[PDB]
Amino acid sequence: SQQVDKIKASYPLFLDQDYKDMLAKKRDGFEEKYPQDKIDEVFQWTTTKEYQELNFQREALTVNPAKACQPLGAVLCALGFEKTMPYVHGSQGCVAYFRSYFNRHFREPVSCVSDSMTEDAAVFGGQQNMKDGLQNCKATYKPDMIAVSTTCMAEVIGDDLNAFINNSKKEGFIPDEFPVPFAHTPSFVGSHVTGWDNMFEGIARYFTLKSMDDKVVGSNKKINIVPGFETYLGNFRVIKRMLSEMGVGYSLLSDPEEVLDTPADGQFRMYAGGTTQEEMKDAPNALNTVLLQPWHLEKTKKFVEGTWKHEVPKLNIPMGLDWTDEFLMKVSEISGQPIPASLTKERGRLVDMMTDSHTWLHGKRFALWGDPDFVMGLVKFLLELGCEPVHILCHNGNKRWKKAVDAILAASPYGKNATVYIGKDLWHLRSLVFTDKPDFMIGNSYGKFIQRDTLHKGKEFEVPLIRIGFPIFDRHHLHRSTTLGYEGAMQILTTLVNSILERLDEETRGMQATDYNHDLVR
Amino acid sequence: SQQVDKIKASYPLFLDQDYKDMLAKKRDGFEEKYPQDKIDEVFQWTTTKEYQELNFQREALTVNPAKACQPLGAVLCALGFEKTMPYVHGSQGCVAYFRSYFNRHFREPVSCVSDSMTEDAAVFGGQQNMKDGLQNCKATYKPDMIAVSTTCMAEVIGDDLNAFINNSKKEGFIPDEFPVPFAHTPSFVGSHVTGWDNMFEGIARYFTLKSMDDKVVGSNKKINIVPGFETYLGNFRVIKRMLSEMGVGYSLLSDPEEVLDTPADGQFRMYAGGTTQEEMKDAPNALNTVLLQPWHLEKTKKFVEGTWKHEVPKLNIPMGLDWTDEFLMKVSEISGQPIPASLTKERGRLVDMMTDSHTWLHGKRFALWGDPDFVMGLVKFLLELGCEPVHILCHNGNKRWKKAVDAILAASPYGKNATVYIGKDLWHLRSLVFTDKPDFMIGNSYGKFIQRDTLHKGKEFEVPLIRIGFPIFDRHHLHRSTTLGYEGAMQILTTLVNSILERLDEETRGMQATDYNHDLVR
Amino acid sequence: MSREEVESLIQEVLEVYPEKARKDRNKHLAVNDPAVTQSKKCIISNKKSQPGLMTIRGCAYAGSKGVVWGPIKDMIHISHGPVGCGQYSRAGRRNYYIGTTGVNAFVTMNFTSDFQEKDIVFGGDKKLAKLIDEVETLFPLNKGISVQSECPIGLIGDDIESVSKVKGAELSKTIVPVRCEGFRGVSQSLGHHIANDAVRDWVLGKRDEDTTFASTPYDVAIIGDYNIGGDAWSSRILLEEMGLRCVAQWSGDGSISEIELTPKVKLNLVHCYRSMNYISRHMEEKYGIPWMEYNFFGPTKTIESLRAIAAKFDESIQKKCEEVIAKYKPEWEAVVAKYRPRLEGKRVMLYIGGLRPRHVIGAYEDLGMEVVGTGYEFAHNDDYDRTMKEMGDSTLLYDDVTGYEFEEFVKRIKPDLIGSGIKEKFIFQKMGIPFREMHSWDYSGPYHGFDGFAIFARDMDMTLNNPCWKKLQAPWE
Amino acid sequence: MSREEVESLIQEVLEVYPEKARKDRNKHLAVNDPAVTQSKKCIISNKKSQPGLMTIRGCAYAGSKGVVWGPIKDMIHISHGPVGCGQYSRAGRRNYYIGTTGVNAFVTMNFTSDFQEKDIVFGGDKKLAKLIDEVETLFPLNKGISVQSECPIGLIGDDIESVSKVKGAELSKTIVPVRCEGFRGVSQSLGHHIANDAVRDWVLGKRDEDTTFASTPYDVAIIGDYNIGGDAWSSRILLEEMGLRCVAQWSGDGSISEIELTPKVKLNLVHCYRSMNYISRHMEEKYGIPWMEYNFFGPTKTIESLRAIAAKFDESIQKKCEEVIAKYKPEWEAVVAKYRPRLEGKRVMLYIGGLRPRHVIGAYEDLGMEVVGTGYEFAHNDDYDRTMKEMGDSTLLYDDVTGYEFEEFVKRIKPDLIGSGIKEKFIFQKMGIPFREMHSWDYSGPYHGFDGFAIFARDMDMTLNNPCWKKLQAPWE
Ligand code: CLF
Ligand code: CLF
Ligand SMILES: [Ca+2]
Ligand SMILES: [Ca+2]
Repeated sequence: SQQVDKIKASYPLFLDQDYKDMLAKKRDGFEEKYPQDKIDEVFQWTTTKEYQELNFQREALTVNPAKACQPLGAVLCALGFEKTMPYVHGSQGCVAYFRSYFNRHFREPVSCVSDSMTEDAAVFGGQQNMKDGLQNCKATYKPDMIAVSTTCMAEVIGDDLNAFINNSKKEGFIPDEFPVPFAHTPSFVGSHVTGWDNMFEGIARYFTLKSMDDKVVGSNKKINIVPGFETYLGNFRVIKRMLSEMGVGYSLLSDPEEVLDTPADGQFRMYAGGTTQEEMKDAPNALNTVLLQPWHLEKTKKFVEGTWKHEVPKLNIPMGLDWTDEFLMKVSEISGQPIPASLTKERGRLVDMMTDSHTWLHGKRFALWGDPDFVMGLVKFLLELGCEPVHILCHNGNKRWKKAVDAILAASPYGKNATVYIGKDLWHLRSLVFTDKPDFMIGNSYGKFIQRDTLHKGKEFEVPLIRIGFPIFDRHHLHRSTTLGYEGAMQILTTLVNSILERLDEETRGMQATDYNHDLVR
Repeated sequence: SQQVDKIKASYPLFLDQDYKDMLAKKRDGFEEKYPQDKIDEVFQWTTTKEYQELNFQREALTVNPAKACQPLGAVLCALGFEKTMPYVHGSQGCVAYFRSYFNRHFREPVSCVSDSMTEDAAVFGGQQNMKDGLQNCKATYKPDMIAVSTTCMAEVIGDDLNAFINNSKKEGFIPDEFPVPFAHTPSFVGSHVTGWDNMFEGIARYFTLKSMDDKVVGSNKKINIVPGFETYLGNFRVIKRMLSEMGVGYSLLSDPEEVLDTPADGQFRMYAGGTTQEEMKDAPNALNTVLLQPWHLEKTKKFVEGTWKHEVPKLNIPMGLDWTDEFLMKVSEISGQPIPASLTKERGRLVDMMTDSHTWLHGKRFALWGDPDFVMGLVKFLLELGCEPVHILCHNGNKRWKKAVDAILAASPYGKNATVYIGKDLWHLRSLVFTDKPDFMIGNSYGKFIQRDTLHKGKEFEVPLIRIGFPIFDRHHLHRSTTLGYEGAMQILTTLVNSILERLDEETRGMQATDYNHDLVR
Repeated sequence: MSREEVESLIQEVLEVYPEKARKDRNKHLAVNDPAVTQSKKCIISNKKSQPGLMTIRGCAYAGSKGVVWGPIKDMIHISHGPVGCGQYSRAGRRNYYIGTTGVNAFVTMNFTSDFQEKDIVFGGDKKLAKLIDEVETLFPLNKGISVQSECPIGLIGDDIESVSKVKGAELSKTIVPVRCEGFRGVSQSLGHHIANDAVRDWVLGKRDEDTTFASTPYDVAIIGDYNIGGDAWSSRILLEEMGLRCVAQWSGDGSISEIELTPKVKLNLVHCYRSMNYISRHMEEKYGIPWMEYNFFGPTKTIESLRAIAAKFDESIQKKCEEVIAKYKPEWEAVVAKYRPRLEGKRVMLYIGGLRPRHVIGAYEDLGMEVVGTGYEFAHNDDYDRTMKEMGDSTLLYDDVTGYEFEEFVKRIKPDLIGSGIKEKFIFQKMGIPFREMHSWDYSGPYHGFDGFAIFARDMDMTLNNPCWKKLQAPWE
Repeated sequence: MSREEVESLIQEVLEVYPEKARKDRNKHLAVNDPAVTQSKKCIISNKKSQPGLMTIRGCAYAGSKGVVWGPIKDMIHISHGPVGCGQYSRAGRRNYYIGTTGVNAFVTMNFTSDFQEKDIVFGGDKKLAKLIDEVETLFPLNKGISVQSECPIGLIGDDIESVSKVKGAELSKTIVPVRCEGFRGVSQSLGHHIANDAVRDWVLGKRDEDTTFASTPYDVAIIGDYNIGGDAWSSRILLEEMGLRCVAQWSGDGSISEIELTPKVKLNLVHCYRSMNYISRHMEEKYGIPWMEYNFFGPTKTIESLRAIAAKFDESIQKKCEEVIAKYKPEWEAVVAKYRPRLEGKRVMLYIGGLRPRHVIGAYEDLGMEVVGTGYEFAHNDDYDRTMKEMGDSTLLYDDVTGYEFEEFVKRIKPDLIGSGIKEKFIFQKMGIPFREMHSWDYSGPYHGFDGFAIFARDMDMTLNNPCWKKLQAPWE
């Protein structure tokens, strides 16, 4: 039933007595469901150390991964170039998913084409798909550039992108000088971040490899900035803002901030802003190139060093106080611009906030996950805040990275109870937050399921999620936030401290029971 | 008892069995406590329509006010001026309270002196207090200006500030030319917002009344902006940002944002930034004066119109979409500057967020309170979002203001179920949120006791608090937020929609009960 | 718009395309004529998508794993292949269920073999057998396992059928191999078919020799309701109120046991024809169970469907039918009285998958709205045959519409509301056209049945009449 | 720093003041000499604050309402006068209690007569009488009312005593008029005295003829513990483990009944001498109850205190005293072993109200810290008498310190840690000096007793040794 003045959606419609009765009847008559006592027994077993040991011996099964496949990252990388259509060679089912994944995180349009290879292409491959695909894309959506990646079907069949694109131009399907950079992006190698690196190095190589003869390091008086896979709009913004405040000439290579935040003003803009072709062509003339996320920009770094001959500085992601300091000092050194009064003040406002908030943060225990650069920056900042990052999970991490993070933990008394996990998933993390319970989780929306699982054991075992990362699907407009620089640190600090105080307010809201500690002032 | 590796503070120390037993014994032995059944009977009664009717018949008793006294506002106004010491003539107990109130909200130093009048001053008055106080303050803290307000002892005994300050100068306690603007700020008239208006009008009179002959309206090609009582740093910042982006010459008259956000860099800065004496002196030369919070700037308005001859436009606080648009268009008309493409895009980004979030906002019911201008801006934006502002409380509101809010409600289908209350307090609001339950409260930290109360009746009756206003004492760094302009609208939209989604997550977190609606994507 | 204008709109839009694509797309765009009962005279469908034109379609894996198998709540479904497919499709579809997730129910979990290069080079069958044992250890209350092939599986010549038979025999567990690799077919559609054939071959026959279940004359199953936002629950309640016994729901909130009991029913009630007609035909062939199509969108269709279903039984059910209709009459009447004045005359364009582009039209008409354009991602001509009579004359039909086409149709037709998917939504909102998600119900619903209609009406109103749509023009432009 | 050096710092700092202020402030700053037991030879206290110098002191209302009366949980305390005082003091002080707020307990609420101009001009006595009726209607389980006068009450010549006596008689209710107007005295201190005299005159004598209370030889009352973050409860627990019966707590978590039962006890245990020596003297004069000062900050003082208190009773209590001390021995030893190596040698400067500036020194010394300056807002010379023996030779004392003086003293002395109030905190954090709130305990605590010492040690360590303090200097300056 419904009452027209107070219509009930699924929640709480299905809590009405008639629906409850119907669902009980369905279960009893036809579901052959395990008895509740046995469900409870098994649940309780999944919370144990014994279960965690079996869980950590997995070799073949992955449950609730914390990574995606290469071409997702290639797509994002391509979107950051002016009037560029991302174009994934292979199966269309992939592109439907890439667009939807990003649509749900950015609450924005996400433009990407496929060339719709079918089973028929197993015989000779997708050369005709490429030929008609490029011609059709160019005519229909009028991009200035098509940046080509691959789905796993095209990789297994072994389609030669380079030859297929060259044959498309030879046969007149697209113009000879129309830019079609490409990268192979096998989903069965690394993760989405690797796809970003591959796509970027493809585009770099496209615009610079054959024209190196007239280039002179430093001649354009700028610094190239390569952001990597980045899903906070605030992160592209804050880098540009800081550099501008310093009077540093710079080129941000892959800049989707405009195309991922177009105004709702009565027209759809398929393209907005982005790195220009003129910027990529001129990039070898910069003083140097800075990689904001070096742990997934290794291929880019080899090309920038080997071909552009830039001496890429050894810089950590600019997250937290120390690493934002180091970034600004490196940029100052390269550019010869001093750090201005405005950033020095912003730095001190962050430090003020840290002094204001340190007592609530101190000794707070966190589980966290994400991509390698993001996770190590968060780990670093947590140590700066006197927090304990006890469970550090990076599903797409590698051994070298883990050694780097282990060193960071070793250089801090706050690292003493921390373990770094690589190749492990959120079902592994679930066990850790039961057996060695932290105060909070810092993670993406997939974390909500671990929070639900912990609450089910009991309120005193619940581990609340703090949503920082990618993807975030169950909150609105957090993709507008910032994690980098002093601004990002301020944002993270504020989010953490207020998560702590919100949970304390919940635990002390009990009239005549726990409300003796329900203080007005904290 | 304590275990040294997991030390317990008050929560949860006092939940140990030995403390529980001891407190039971204290209660039963010596407290002569009302039986629990009787406490539950009375509690339940305080939730009823019958109790509400009695509650709303109060004439003499105020319970949990949502306003403060005039001098608090005078102090905040004063702090907004370059190297200015707020100086409250009268009782020192008052200044200790003002300082700590603002200290707790901004988590910053708050500099303010008293001249420590005692009982003895009821014979003579506090002329000697003023002479030594001005002399002492000037020598010790070396301000460039002392801005004088009053405590209720000084108002009741009838000290003539004007004569006292003149006699101070006549007898050489401070130089004749040293600026000592003043205002009478009786705590028993109006509220803290009245204090702000009184103090600003005083400072404006001080600098302009007697030098009007040489002033020419429009000669400096600026617009004066008067912010009124404003405790969000983001609000001073967004106004200056938008006006700079527009290329509009402006003077922000009372600007405490620097002194309320000094860096923690190894030195204490008692003064920072603020409106200059030059700016105040030259303010009559502006094209016009815009009042951001007209409902507590009525005396300022009479002065600016009557003496400066500015045609102060009829603008609402620039909150939400329509009123930010109106503000920008008026500023464009006065200044002759077009609204630039940056602000046009920002506007479209807020509209985009509105379209993205509208389904979760639609029809959500709010109780809210605050100062009049803030409250009407919040009401306006809530209607723009398709929300229902059902309980609108302004303790310090007046009848004219209420008529203005009633008109705003009458002009929207979303205003149909809304009532505006003036002169009523949070004990009145507590009744309303029991008898006509809204979805949330939007209010200051005092609202957390109403949320506790509602939860005690039951989880299904709990009304979560969404902290927007002043003071906010139980969360950190919220005073850095924005509520004005498109940026402020974005911040509020985001807070609201995510408050709705966080609550929905909590109600749907129950395994095999409500978790059928625990969606990953919202 | 007249037949001549709409034909002229189709020709102007197709002008942008190279000749090959123009010639193809012309065949998938048509001006409705409700006289026509052979859609193959008017439009072609279920063909390959044109490369590079930004189709909205998915793949076979989405149609098998995400649509048919994924919702079965007490089985573990393995996304077999690399990490991508399983991750993007993890809990995107609101196929609601009652269970204890990670313990007796697994729907919103993502189990995967996360293929690495060595699995591609040397094969994944050894990994699959080891994955099955690991599943058995860590998820002991699973009542069965399905293996949902991603693109590489069949490309590299893996034999999941053999692994399924050997491991299934070893553990006495139903382990279903599904060859739904994304390179198969042209869309989600072939995934349906594959997935139905897998149910048939490995699950449905399990109880052919078992005589223990106690049947009644009023036993039905709901076939092709995936319980989006609880749609199947708000259908099932009506069917039981009418005196039927709903033995199974395929596959929303579905269990393997209720799938195994389905061959015991008297009548199969098909909601989604496109996805489940295959198994419905099989069960009529093999068990003699008749099936019928129904529609529970909006009061007109629900009433018509309840009456049609009841007519298959006896007078006691037809009687209870009229009791149900009488019970909800004031409820849906109150919904129409409130919302129809707010929506009357408003014009809608729809684009969805294989059923709802036609099935929801009656619901819109019950609020006085007009569907002026509709189309399907992957429907067949038998779907379009069922559409031409539901749509008005001179309305616009589009099959496998391109992003480009859809934007240009909308710019000309200027509908009051669009109902499509997540890849469309944010485009049209920027254009100032109210948009409702007609897949996920925009995190709302159910929309099925009488209780659904109220929610649907609420939702169309809250979006179409939202104050935000008045604000897209800056008052200085 | 040497005695000569500290003397020269005092003289440098005073160079800034006009002659009148300079001459005054010279009398309120001293270099400690622990030999000296008459502090009136070395420092002046409890005088008026010099105008314009940014004293940290509050008023008599804060001393009465905020401090003595406010914590009494089952009475309603009216802030009588305009709205400000009751609003700024609302829930600012962490005087913890068990109760059902708004129903039987009222501590964190703000009841006010919210004077308007008509109340100033024509008087508030009629309003007070109406307020009292309204309180009785809406808060029926209140067990009494206090009227806490703000500045205007006495100035306009209202007669709250009359209203209290007439309404008290009419309603058979304890209504306590308190003349704690902020213009009285020079600080919080006179407000204590006034508040004590109000307890004496209107509450304490109520059971003078009542012989029904079942007294025992071991009955004590905790006098002057306001239960900041639970401080009184972590004191009470130890007293009762020693075999004592804590009949009353004045006034943290205090009830009106336990105040009225206090004349029935055997011994009054005074923590805060400054605020409640007046009522303690009175109870010895009238009831013959002895009182003694004690200190429960840190293990050394707590053990000494437990042993001194037990020595007042018999062998049974002295025996339980040693049992308690043996029980907690391992716990505070473990705290010391963990935190003293982290804090040893660190130098602290304190500025607080009327007791803690000397009472916490022992606790600091139990962690190997040195208190190198201390002072008080509103202490009398009898407090300084008790201080000079507790501080080291050549340490800095300051009475009613100015903002300016405190800053300049800190710049020269460079303590490792400062413990003071909220008006001080953010100044010192900016200067890069670790700061702990020693009124509110920085929202932490309790700090009293053995359980309190663990938290105290945790707290000094987490702040003094926090990583943030190394970060104030940008690496490029
Ligand atoms: S058609 Fe094929 S089955 Fe369909 S969804 Fe596409 S892969 Fe999967 Fe792709 S998203 Fe990445 S590139 Fe492979 S792992 Fe998967
Ligand atoms: S010493 Fe006096 S009693 Fe003490 S606190 Fe001051 S008034 Fe109060 Fe003041 S804060 Fe405002 S101006 Fe009056 S209402 Fe009150
Ligand atoms: Ca958007
Ligand atoms: Ca601060």
